[PDB]
Amino acid sequence: LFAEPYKVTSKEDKLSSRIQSMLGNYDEMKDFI
Amino acid sequence: NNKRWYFTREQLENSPSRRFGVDPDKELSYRQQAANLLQDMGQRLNVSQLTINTAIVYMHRFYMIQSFTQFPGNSVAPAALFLAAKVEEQPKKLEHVIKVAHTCLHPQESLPDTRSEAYLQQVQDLVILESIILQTLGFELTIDHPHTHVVKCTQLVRASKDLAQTSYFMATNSLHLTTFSLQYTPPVVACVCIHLACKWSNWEIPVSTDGKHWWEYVDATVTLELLDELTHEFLQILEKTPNRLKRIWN
Amino acid sequence: VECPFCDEVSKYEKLAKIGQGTFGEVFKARHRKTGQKVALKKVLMENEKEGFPITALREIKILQLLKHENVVNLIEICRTKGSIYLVFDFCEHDLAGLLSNVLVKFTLSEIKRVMQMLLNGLYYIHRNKILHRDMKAANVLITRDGVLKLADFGLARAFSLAKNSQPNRYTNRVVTLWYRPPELLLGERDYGPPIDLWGAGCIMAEMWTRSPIMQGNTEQHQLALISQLCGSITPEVWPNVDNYELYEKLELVKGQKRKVKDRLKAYVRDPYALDLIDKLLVLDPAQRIDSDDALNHDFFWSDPMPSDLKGMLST
Ligand SMILES: Nc1ncnc2c1ncn2[C@@H]1O[C@H](COP(=O)(O)O)[C@@H](O)[C@H]1O
Repeated sequence: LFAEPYKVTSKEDKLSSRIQSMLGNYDEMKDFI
Repeated sequence: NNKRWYFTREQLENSPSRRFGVDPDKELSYRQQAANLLQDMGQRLNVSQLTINTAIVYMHRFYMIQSFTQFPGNSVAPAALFLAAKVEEQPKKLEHVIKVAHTCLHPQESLPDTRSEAYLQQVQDLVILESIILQTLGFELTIDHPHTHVVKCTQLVRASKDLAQTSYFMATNSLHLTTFSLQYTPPVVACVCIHLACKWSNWEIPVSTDGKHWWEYVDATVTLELLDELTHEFLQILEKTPNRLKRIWN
Repeated sequence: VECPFCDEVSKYEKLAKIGQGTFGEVFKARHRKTGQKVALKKVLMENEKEGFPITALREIKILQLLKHENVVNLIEICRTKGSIYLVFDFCEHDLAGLLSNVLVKFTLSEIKRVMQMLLNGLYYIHRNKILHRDMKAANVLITRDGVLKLADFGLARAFSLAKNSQPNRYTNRVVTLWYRPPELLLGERDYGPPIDLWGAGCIMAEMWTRSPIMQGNTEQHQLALISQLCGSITPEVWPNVDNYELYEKLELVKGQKRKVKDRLKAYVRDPYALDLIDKLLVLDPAQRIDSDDALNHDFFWSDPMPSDLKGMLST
């Protein structure tokens, strides 16, 4: 029913950019979540 | 009744604590500390996240009626957790909680005598406060959390542990650092947490094979504006928090 | 001290103590402004050891969940200025009191209606993953208008079917002795809805016998009375009953045949009635009829059809 989520191209978004700063880098903090 | 424990920004601004001259940001801070304390105690008492979550919601709701002036967050949190533990069928002995509360609030002093006066007094102060919480909440103890909806959804859209665990993580964070539990229904908050985890993690959920966006399988009111609007509000609330070592740490 | 969502019980006027209770426990009352008849149940706090009774929190959580025509209705929760009361919609009668009253007469058609409401009520609670765990005539209420209601959820808990790898370990010593199913007397902790329906069977028989059919004095005497009525407890009729630690450690009569129908025949007579009872009082909980099947059993769909109770309750 649902295709599998896919890694989007590096976001040029203003939201994705802001989030990367408000929470830190995902690939770095990922292993702690 | 349905819209009883949900408030507008006006109602949140005009809180009981505001009535006694507490900065909006200072009240937000008080809540964040109570949650942090609830989370700490919870992990020590060894209760599930669900138990903590509930206690946190009890707390958020408690302070839409009572003031931080009249009720310290450090007195209420233990009582709230004590109550939540019973409600969620993970009851912890009254002694156990008061001790653990001391371990968190006073890592210094010797665990007071269990036969002394100042202690027996704490046992009553907590039991009393539990009773006040119950009355303040109108004995409405059954809480619905975003986590339930987050899981059911990430299951549906075949998310990786990577993404699923991050969404779940964001859910817990929303209870800690924001008052979304007082503003938006759990299903909506779940969508915000997923949408956020996706942006952060760079995953994108396709449209289903029935031409319906993933959030439509969680809540029929959610739109992409709302997801952007609430994600914005979320990030905004985070920006205002003092040390964001609170996010990634506990 | 603001408290908008918990009203003072003063709003009701107390009229009487109901059921020769224990103390100032349950009162019949009326709203001072609307005249609404209610029943106030004071939350007992003799066991003040561990704060507000967790066992009471349980009851309230469940009462607030269960909203159905044949389940007692929790209106609200009131305080004093401390004590706490659970406020219910008043119910004039209770099945125990009715069957104790010699002047009360139940027609076959009316007994059908009673059992039908009772079973429809059980279907609802089990559907919402709840176990009553204290079935008995005393806990079956009926209103003046003839609507049956299940009551006393102070013993009830929620139940899950998960996780298919580890069984649930619930409180074993539950349900009044006289209404307790065999599986519980044998020491079962992984049980479910079937325990409530065994109770329903005991109650259905009471509708005719007018008294609890199996009044034991000890857990094992109860098991003995069950054997005398339902037949001996053997793996042949209850597969994998050997696994109960107590199956061997309990002196169990070995020769007993099944006498359920033969014994109640004198009281009941109607074949369909005897049959449904025979299916409710089944030793093997896995082979015991459930709520849904019971409600579609011929008993409820053969003459005389079930009828309302209003008329029969004025006497
Ligand atoms: N409407 C009522 N009238 C009289 N007694 C009631 C009523 N509802 C509940 N009770 C009694 O209150 C106790 C708790 O009932 P429950 O709320 O079902 O746990 C039991 O002893 C019931 O028989």
